[PDB]
Amino acid sequence: RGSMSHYKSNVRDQVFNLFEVFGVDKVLGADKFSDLDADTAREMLTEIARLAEGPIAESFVEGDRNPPVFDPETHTVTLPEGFKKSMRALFDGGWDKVGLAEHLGGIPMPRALQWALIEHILGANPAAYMYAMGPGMSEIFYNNGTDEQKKWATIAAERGWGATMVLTEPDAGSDVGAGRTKAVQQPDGTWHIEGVKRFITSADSDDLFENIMHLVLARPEGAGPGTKGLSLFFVPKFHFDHETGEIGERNGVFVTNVEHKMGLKVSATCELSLGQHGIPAVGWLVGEVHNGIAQMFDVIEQARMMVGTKAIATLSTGYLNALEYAKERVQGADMTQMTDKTAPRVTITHHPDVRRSLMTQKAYAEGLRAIYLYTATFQDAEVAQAVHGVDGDLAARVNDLLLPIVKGFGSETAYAKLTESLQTLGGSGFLQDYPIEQYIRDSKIDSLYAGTTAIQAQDFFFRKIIRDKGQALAYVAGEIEQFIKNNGRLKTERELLATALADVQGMAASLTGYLMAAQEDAASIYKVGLGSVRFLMAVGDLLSGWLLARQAAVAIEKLDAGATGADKSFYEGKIAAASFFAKNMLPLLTSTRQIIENLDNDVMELDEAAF
Amino acid sequence: MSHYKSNVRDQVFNLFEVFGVDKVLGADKFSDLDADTAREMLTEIARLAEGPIAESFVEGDRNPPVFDPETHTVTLPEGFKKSMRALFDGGWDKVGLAEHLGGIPMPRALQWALIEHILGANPAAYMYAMGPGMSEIFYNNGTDEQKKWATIAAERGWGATMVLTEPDAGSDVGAGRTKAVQQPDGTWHIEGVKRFITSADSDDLFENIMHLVLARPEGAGPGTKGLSLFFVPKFHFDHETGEIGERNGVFVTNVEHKMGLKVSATCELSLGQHGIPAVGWLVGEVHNGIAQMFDVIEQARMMVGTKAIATLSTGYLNALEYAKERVQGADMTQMTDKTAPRVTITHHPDVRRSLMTQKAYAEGLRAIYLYTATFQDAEVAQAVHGVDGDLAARVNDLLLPIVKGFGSETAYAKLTESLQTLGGSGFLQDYPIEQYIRDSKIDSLYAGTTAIQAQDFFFRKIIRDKGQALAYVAGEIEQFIKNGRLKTERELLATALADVQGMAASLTGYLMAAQEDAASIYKVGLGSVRFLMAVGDLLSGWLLARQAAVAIEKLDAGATGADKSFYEGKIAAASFFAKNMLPLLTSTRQIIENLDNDVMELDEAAF
Ligand SMILES: CCCCCCCCCCCCCCCCCC(=O)SCCNC(=O)CCNC(=O)[C@H](O)C(C)(C)COP(=O)(O)OP(=O)(O)OC[C@H]1O[C@@H](n2cnc3c(N)ncnc32)[C@H](O)[C@@H]1OP(=O)(O)O
Ligand SMILES: CCCCCCCCCCCCCCCCCC(=O)SCCNC(=O)CCNC(=O)[C@H](O)C(C)(C)COP(=O)(O)OP(=O)(O)OC[C@H]1O[C@@H](n2cnc3c(N)ncnc32)[C@H](O)[C@@H]1OP(=O)(O)O
Ligand SMILES: Cc1cc2nc3c(=O)[nH]c(=O)nc-3n(C[C@H](O)[C@H](O)[C@H](O)COP(=O)(O)OP(=O)(O)OC[C@H]3O[C@@H](n4cnc5c(N)ncnc54)[C@H](O)[C@@H]3O)c2cc1C
Ligand SMILES: Cc1cc2nc3c(=O)[nH]c(=O)nc-3n(C[C@H](O)[C@H](O)[C@H](O)COP(=O)(O)OP(=O)(O)OC[C@H]3O[C@@H](n4cnc5c(N)ncnc54)[C@H](O)[C@@H]3O)c2cc1C
Ligand SMILES: [Mg+2]
Ligand SMILES: [Mg+2]
Repeated sequence: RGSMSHYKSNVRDQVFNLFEVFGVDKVLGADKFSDLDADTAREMLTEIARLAEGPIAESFVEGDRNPPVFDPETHTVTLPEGFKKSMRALFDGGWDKVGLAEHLGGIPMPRALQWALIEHILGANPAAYMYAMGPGMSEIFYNNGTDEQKKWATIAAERGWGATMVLTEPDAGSDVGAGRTKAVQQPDGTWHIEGVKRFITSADSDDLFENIMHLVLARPEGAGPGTKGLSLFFVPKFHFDHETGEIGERNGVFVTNVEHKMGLKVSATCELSLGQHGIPAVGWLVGEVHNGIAQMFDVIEQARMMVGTKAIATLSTGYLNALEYAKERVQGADMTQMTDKTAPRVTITHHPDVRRSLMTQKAYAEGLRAIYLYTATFQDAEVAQAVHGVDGDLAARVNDLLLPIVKGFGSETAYAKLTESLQTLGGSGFLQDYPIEQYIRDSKIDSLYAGTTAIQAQDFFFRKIIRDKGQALAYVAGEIEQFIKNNGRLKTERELLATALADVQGMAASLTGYLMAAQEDAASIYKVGLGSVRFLMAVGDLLSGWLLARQAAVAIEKLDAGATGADKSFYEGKIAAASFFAKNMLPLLTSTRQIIENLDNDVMELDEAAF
Repeated sequence: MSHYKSNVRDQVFNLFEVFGVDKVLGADKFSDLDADTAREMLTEIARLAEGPIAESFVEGDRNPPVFDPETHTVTLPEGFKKSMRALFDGGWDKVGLAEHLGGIPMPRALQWALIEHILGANPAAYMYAMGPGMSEIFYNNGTDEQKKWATIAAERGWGATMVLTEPDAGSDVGAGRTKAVQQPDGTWHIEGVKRFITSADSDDLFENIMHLVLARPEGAGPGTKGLSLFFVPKFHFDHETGEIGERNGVFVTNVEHKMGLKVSATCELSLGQHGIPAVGWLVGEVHNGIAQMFDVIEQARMMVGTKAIATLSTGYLNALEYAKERVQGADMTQMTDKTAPRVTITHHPDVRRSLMTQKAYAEGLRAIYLYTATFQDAEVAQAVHGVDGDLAARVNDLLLPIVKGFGSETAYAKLTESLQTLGGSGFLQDYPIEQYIRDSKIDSLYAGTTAIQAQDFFFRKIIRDKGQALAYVAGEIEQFIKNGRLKTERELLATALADVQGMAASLTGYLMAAQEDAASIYKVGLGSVRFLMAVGDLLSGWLLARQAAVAIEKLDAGATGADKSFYEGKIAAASFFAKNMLPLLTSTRQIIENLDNDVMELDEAAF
């Protein structure tokens, strides 16, 4: 049982952010984007949203109810037929090449538009996008490769090969540097990779593709320890003719298990055995240099952006499903007539707690969309210059700062607020007939893969703030302050934002203080760890509230100018969301600041036996 | 062993060292049950739960029940039926049952502690085993003749259902349209379709099922006050001997496909739609259906909250066991050194934060449902609290929506932390936490949604009650606060009590102001759930602080070994909860004080 047409898209909100808030249309028709105009970008969003609501979403239930089957003798996976049909619709429209470099066959576009297009695939059937990331990986291989490797990357992108990122081992998940997979140099300059990797997404994909590029982290014999000792290797499923791309003999890299998961069931998550079956796993050193963790983080950065966007896309369709249900479900009387047991029955959108729930879902779904689109505006130097006036170096540091927010805050928030979406359906929300319970199961992984929330929060504080000397964080804070410092119709929202900004500044000062104290009392560093996730989530709430308030300011201007009809309703909802978020979400940061200011190490000193 | 990890030590700590329930064991109703026998019963059912009950937890979810339209029956997986037989063969479906129906008299606090284990190990197993408890409720509401039937049903172990919901009547029970038509012989013919009925068929577990059905007699008035309650058995039977006779006209017509709790068959139930009457008997031969059914709803709400709490507890203990053995990363004090020794993940601050959050909420929630249960027996409430029967009943009624609403919501939320502790392995069906999450999502929905719990709590259990039960509990918190080692915790509790008092006053003002400005009432609705949750957090903090005060006493008296570790953990949990959970209530109070109707005035099309 399940909903075929489950996916409800929101192109209108995407276009509002892209063009009316962030002004991405400034760069369309100019420089890198000379051949792409605003009308064409809008048509592309409508087209992929239609394909996503149709053929891609059509197999969302099927992939979960009839999941992939592993044959351990052939080391291959069979995917359900309807899901492969969805994949073919993706390929036939070129949607595995969104934002691929022109020289690899893509259409040049700003990253903000690229991720808005991808949002639709991730909301309709996110595993379909994951299987379709091969050309994107080919582009990363190209950028990191030798001249000869760039030839192979060009073939792979043209032919649409699939791809995997192969880091994790049973003893090396968060601690990538603990990996033991080894690389043995051959006299001809190739390497033989030996080891067993775990949890590898898409490591086999039935007959979707002619080949799969495994990008594998391994430790050359005699290399040093930790991440710094790791190198990155191109390990193709099949050998091939490096001149023509013609597929050759099977390379020694074999799936040996497929996990049984809570959700994302149609994404084959695989134990991957390299050189264990009497056939060498030949690998080629990427770029013919030993620089593996740096190279692989080109991939990780994109995966983390995808995972946060996936969480956000899923909350959005969860909200729209809940809203559509609530508009039609009649239950109970209006609260003003509660005592009159003869009173007319009302649709549940008339109930305060349902409106509370729906506005909570709305404000977070729309605030998160704003966050990932804002982040993407720093991923092209030309867009960052045109829309923000920031140079390429600062833009890169701002993007790096925001990625743990997209991934960590996005994943955690989306899963939490889908609870409200399900609750809106009542008992029916617990049924597989409706898609919210699968959204919940499919999104639980988003706080775990591509680096757990705790790893995101440690990255955010230690690398993206401390190692950055606070430059990116100071830039964003300065933009929030400028908004606050400027019609008095958003006065209370600006005051609530000023309090939230000062709360987050207070948190940052407190955690920085603990870090400095650790120069003298090493254990003081634990308090940074204790507060790190709460700090990451606070910055996300602050950014959400600020971006919603910017959206409200645009909406006020459009209403003042004379918006009517569905436009008017849209703008009215932005004002209501920004106000609701400021009044109901932001004040909690004040208590969180005080909690962070009072952290102590009692919980660290407690005997493990006492838990 | 199995997936289910029990915590009899914490139950006994609460029952005996905190609340003093052993004070009533050996006296009056409980003349024949002593403290040692109570502890042995808890250990024994915990072992049953960890063993044969938990054994089919996975099987029930992976090989769920099948509806057969050829016979209008449901088939259950064989391994789950084996677990059910283990429950029946030890008499555990008679826990809390009246002595005249074959039970062992015991405090409700002990009853729910026993039930917690079955709810942790395989909650649908307890649901199918609720028949005797329902027979006792029928007994209590029945005529003298119906008491005879209820006695038979209890003795023979028949199953039971509570049959309220319809497609257009879930939260709004009073909108139900199922009809009851009186026959010349005084029976009734029940006609209608009910939805989402738990255990409406149960394969060959039982020889009969008692359906307790709400229906509206021809000519009755509208709403819940027009409803009556009917005894509608799956099979007719001899009212004297119990011998099973002809099939009655009450048939399951579908089984829902659910996120979790899959082995609980959740059925569309058709009454008098298959060409044979669904014969019902009016309960008590009086028309008083919603009041009668609330005897059942109260028990169901207590069960659902205890279920959620039981599940968080085994989630936590599974996560803890995993974390103690998982090696990953270096100690944070050696971050810079990429050669540092690897540590188990309990050494990482975020994992300790997560584990203490799970622990504090799991143990606070346990305290809350056991505290609640100490007001469910007049004799216990008198002995341990010094409160009379009338106030005990009102305090129990005040706390039930906390157990249900705050328990269900908190448990599901904090299981997120349990699963996170496992890392990527938590997303695997190899470990039980993802099933705990799926199975516990329903707890915020059936037996009344959280919103309905919060509206019950405020409108009925506070306003209609004139605040008497709420003032009693607040007075006990105040006394604890006013009473050295717990001075910081008492100060934080004082802030939280004042915060909850302010929320209650704001919401009351919004309600009373509705006399002159009708829309004012919407602000009560907007704040109701946050208020319910805030009270739950306050009660958690207070009860944890009371546990910490006992632990300090026991440590000063010379506790050693595993006792000492246990008491140290209680001190740590109370302190952590006071410092990291209670302060948020200050911001929630300010938010509630600032509620406005903008979100109610917004056009629906703007969402
Ligand atoms: C749009 C198209 C895109 C297409 C992409 C292609 C897709 C291919 C197919 C895959 C698609 C399927 C989707 C799968 C999604 C799930 C993916 C996974 O889980 S996969 C598994 C996911 N697994 C994880 O995500 C691992 C989670 N664990 C961590 O992230 C750890 O913190 C750790 C491993 C970094 C610690 O190791 P430790 O040694 O203490 O680390 P240190 O702090 O000392 O840094 C050392 C060096 O690392 C560097 N570098 C470090 N940080 C960053 C950064 N933020 N940022 C950048 N670079 C960073 C840096 O070089 C640094 O050197 P330096 O510049 O300082 O000199
Ligand atoms: C341990 C042994 C246990 C054995 C148990 C055996 C169980 C056998 C079956 C086993 C399977 C069942 C387990 C499965 C768990 C899920 C079961 C369900 O969902 S089932 C479906 C669960 N469905 C639900 O839970 C329905 C959710 N909906 C509600 O609760 C609504 O608020 C409503 C229907 C009450 C509103 O109707 P509205 O007419 O506006 O209400 P008003 O405010 O105007 O009150 C009218 C009358 O109702 C009365 N009464 C009311 N409240 C209480 C109370 N707290 N308290 C007491 N009584 C209460 C009261 O008589 C009052 O009259 P008065 O005293 O004032 O004169
Ligand atoms: C569905 C799925 C798909 C995946 N896809 C891929 C893939 O395609 N390629 C790939 O290489 N990997 C992939 N992974 C692996 C995934 O990235 C890891 O599961 C993740 O990094 C966590 O590692 P772990 O499971 O070993 O958990 P652990 O690292 O053992 O973490 C367990 C717990 O300890 C905490 N913890 C660990 N270290 C620290 C620390 N230093 N400080 C604080 N807390 C800490 C974690 O936050 C977590 O709560 C996938 C995993 C899943 C579940
Ligand atoms: C697994 C399962 C088993 C069940 N078992 C049984 C059983 O054995 N017997 C039985 O009789 N029923 C049973 N139920 C029915 C269950 O109690 C109802 O689903 C529940 O009461 C909610 O009703 P509903 O599904 O019609 O949701 P709705 O009442 O339609 O609620 C939808 C949404 O509106 C909100 N809402 C509704 N009215 C109000 C209001 N006045 N004010 C504010 N918000 C409001 C709800 O909170 C929810 O968010 C079961 C349900 C499930 C899911
Ligand atoms: Mg700027
Ligand atoms: Mg007392």
